[PDB]
Amino acid sequence: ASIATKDSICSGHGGFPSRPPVESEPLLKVNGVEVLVDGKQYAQHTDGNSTHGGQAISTRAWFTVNGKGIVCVGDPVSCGSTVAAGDGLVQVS
Repeated sequence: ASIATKDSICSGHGGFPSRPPVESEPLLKVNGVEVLVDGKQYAQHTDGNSTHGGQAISTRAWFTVNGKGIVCVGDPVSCGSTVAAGDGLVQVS
């Protein structure tokens, strides 16, 4: 799974459009883009009826930096969306 960074836009869900994440970890930088970790929030999006946020949920909890699980491409979000893209430099399996 490709590593998801701070600029990795989301895939969106339902009537709520896509959005980028706003938080990251400075301790690890890949190609100058800091890494995305658990507990970090996506921007808000709305379907015109209600506003949804989003929190990443890692599926590779074995590998942690700063003691928190690392999020990659394909992991669902607390708002129902999913990771859409990642950097091909690093792959985790």
